[PDB]
Parts: sequence; C-alpha cells; structure tokens
Amino acid sequence: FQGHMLFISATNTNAGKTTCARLLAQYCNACGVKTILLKPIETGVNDAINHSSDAHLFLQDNRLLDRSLTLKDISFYRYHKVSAPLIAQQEEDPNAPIDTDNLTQRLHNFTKTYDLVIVEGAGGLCVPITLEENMLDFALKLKAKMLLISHDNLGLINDCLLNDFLLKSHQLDYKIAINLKGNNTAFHSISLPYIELFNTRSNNPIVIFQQSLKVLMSFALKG
Amino acid sequence: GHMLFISATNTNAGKTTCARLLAQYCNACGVKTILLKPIETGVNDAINHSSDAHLFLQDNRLLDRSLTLKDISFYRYHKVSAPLIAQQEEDPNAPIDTDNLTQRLHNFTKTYDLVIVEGAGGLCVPITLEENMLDFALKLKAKMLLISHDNLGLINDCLLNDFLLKSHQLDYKIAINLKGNNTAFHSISLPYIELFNTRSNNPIVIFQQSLKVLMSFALKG
Ligand SMILES: Nc1ncnc2c1ncn2[C@@H]1O[C@H](COP(=O)(O)OP(=O)(O)O)[C@@H](O)[C@H]1O
Ligand SMILES: Nc1ncnc2c1ncn2[C@@H]1O[C@H](COP(=O)(O)OP(=O)(O)O)[C@@H](O)[C@H]1O
Ligand SMILES: NCCCCCCCC(=O)O
Ligand SMILES: NCCCCCCCC(=O)O
Ligand SMILES: [Cl-]
Ligand SMILES: [Cl-]
Ligand SMILES: [Mg+2]
Ligand SMILES: [Mg+2]
Repeated sequence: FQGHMLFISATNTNAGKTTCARLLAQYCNACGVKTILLKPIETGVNDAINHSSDAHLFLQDNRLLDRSLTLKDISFYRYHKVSAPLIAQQEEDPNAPIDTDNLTQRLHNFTKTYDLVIVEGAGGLCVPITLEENMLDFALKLKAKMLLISHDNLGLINDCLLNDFLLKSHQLDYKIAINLKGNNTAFHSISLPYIELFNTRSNNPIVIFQQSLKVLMSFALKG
Repeated sequence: GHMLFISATNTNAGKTTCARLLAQYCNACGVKTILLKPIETGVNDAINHSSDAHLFLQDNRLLDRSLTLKDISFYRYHKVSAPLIAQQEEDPNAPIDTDNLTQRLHNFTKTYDLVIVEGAGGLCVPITLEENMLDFALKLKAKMLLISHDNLGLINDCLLNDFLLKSHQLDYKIAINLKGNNTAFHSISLPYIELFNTRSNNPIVIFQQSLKVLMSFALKG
C-alpha cells in the first residue's frame, strides 16, 4: 500500500486551513478512508500552557484511529513567536534550521500506514520556512497535491486569483476551495458571481469547500 | 507627464491614504500632481461625501478649483463589490470601457507633471469580462506602486503580488503602509523583508520612509 498526500494551504493565515482540514478528514474517515492529520510546522504556540494549537486539535482527531499517538509524532517544529517559521526558528532555535528533507521522510512515512495523509502548512504559500524555501517549495518537494483554502469575504477574488496565478505556474495538482461561513448571506451576491464566471472559463474551477467534500476526497485520492 | 498607478495587497490596505500623502509631498516639491479614482465601488454620492474620489477632489482643487467629481472619477457604483459585478447589476448596458478610461487618464498628463491613478481593491480585481486592474495598469503603460498592509500575513501577500508583477513587463515598487503605532512589525515581519531585500533587485520599501524615493521612481524615465 502507498497512500496519498494532501497539502493544505491558504490565501493567508486565519483562513480556515485547520477547520477545513478536520472537516475533510472527518468525512474521509467516515467513508472508510483512513486519514491522518499533520501540522509539521507550527508557530505562535506555547505547549506548556495551552493545548488548543492546530497540532492538538489534530492529535485528538487522529487518536480515534491510533490512540498511541502523541503531539511530537504529528508536529515537529514548534515555536512561541507569532510569525513566519523562518523568523521564529532564527530567534528561538538559531542552531537548528528547519530540515525539509527530514520533514519529507516523516510525512511520507505516514503514507505507508494511512490511505490519506493531510498536511497543514502555516499561513500562506509564500511563507518562508528556511533561507531557501517556502511553504509552496515544501509542498512541491513532498510531491503532494494541493488544497488551497480561501476566506469568504470581500477581497477573496483578488486573493484566489493571485494564488491561482502562482499555483498554475508550477508543476502540481491543486484545487482552490472557499471556506464559506454558513451565516454569510452577502457572499452569494458579492463574490460568487465572478467565481461562477471564472469557472466557466477555467479548467481548474474554484469550488465551495463545504459543498465539495465528496469531490475533494476524490481529488485527494486520484492518481 | 508621468503616470503612477496605485494598487494594493487588497482593499482597505491604504491606497487612498498613501496616494494622498505622496501627492501632498509631490505638490509641495513643485511637482504638479493630480489624483484620480477612475473606477470606484461601494459609494452613494447622494448621502456620503467621503469616497476616495471626494477626498481626491478636495486635494485636486488646491491646483484647479474648477474640478468636479465627474472629472476625476468615471465609473461609480453603490454595490460593495468588484467593479465588473457592480457594473453588470447596476448598469448592464454599459460595460466599463478601458480604452475610454485610458484616453481620459492620459489626457491629464498633458497638463500635470504627475498623474496618480488609484485602482480598486487589488491587482486581479476584475473590471470587465476580459480585463482586471493589472491589465488596465498595463494598458495605461503606467508605473505601478503596490501598497501593502503592515500586519501579520504581509509577507505572503507581498510575495504573491511580487510574483505576479515580476511576471509582467512593467516597473513596479511594493511599499508597506506602516502605521506609526505599529511596534510589532519591526520584530514580526521586518526581518524577512530585510532578508528578502538583500536577495532581490526590486526591494520592498516602507512607504512612510520613502516619499522622496517614490517621487523619483514615479518621475523616472
Ligand atoms: N465555517 C466556519 N464557521 C465558524 N468558524 C470558522 C469556520 N471556518 C473557520 N472558522 C474559524 O475561523 C478561525 C480560522 O482558524 P483556522 O481554522 O485555524 O484557519 P487557519 O488554519 O487558516 O489559520 C478559527 O477560529 C475557526 O474556528
Ligand atoms: N498609515 C496609516 N495610518 C493610520 N491610518 C491609516 C493609514 N493608512 C490608511 N489609514 C486608514 O485606514 C483606512 C484604509 O483605507 P484606504 O487608505 O482607502 O485603503 P484603500 O484605499 O486601499 O481601500 C482608512 O480609513 C484610512 O484613514
Ligand atoms: N469598496 C472597495 C471594493 C473594491 C473591490 C473588492 C475586491 C474584490 C475581491 O478581490 O474579492
Ligand atoms: N500562526 C500563524 C502565523 C504563521 C503565518 C505567518 C505568515 C507570515 C507572513 O506572511 O507575514
Ligand atoms: Cl471528528
Ligand atoms: Cl494636502
Ligand atoms: Mg491553522
Ligand atoms: Mg481606497
């Protein structure tokens, strides 16, 4: 068995990566698709004090599959500073640059025992991890598939398209999904019309996450 | 005259404020500078007189008192949305004409040293079925000043835009709109910018610190 890998990134931080990741994993696992959730690099955390980081939320979902799992098993580079990882690393752990080769082995390792390995990035695509590498670079090195989450507010069109432009310029499979809040009545009149229009002319349509679980599972497992 | 297009990482980033600050500086230095907002959305001119165009109008009147809103802003809609969406809903029979707009903007270069043009929202914001703000800026053969917010997340937003801009044949600069009370920026984001700048031939500057530099940029041949 060789399992599949889905990288999850976003238009920016605080866009819905974590929530959507969980929602997708939940769906997959319910359909009998054995799915683990990973947050390899995380910043803005203090694990002595609080247990509500993305890695912690992931850990508790993952433990429904493998109770022996621990935080250190699914998250590897963790910093207090609320910043890009590179900046956090340099300040808090100067002698230990983030090793993407290491990270890759570890993420791939999970594909040996899981049908689907979901990997949450940090912040957006151009967020720097090392002197030489950013999150997009990392996703490419992993040879993973890309799910890019967008916010659902005024300004999403610009953000989606900027990211579309960057992604389509690189050799990877990707989908862009909008994280639509249920109570967001404005979206369907304000943004959705351009998205519809954009989709008629694009071979890589932008979908609405909450309405695309089945479609996105398929995408994730395609090969 | 010279033409500077002003866009941003997104809407509500500081285009209007920075545009005014730059015009103010220019005009003070004897560089005759007009401020234009050709396309604007989310406005209701009967009720509210604080639109970007209105602010521009009152600045512009220090140079030419006869000027009126309709002279410096041409497509204006109530809907708080991308212009294309606003147009289709509010004025279906009148697509935005970028050829027209270009004439009208260029026209001002005849009588002004510098013509500053505020876009709407960001670069990929659609104006017509075929064209977005970046397209428009290219058609204008204008120079590009892209304003960025100063918050957590600016790196990503700056670089995304850098990527898109550097992929096209235009001169541009990216300026961070740094709030004066923003102590966090200097330790949270600035380090990466400095680092980025050491390795890029198109460094990211801090707007409030770069008025003279940006004026020069705007007037360079
Ligand atoms: N559909 C939704 N309804 C309510 N809150 C949401 C929804 N999607 C995301 N959020 C909230 O918005 C915030 C975004 O954080 P997160 O899911 O961690 O995004 P990111 O991983 O991109 O930082 C969280 O507090 C989360 O609970
Ligand atoms: N450097 C700054 N310092 C303090 N307030 C600012 C600064 N730049 C913009 N603002 C304020 O924040 C808001 C940003 O809006 P604006 O400048 O119109 O953004 P945009 O033109 O990109 O939509 C305005 O209300 C403005 O007064
Ligand atoms: N009031 C200013 C609104 C300008 C257009 C909004 C940007 C659309 C988007 O990128 O989703
Ligand atoms: N915990 C979220 C913080 C990590 C993302 C910071 C993004 C850096 C930037 O693009 O300026
Ligand atoms: Cl669950
Ligand atoms: Cl003034
Ligand atoms: Mg998260
Ligand atoms: Mg404005």
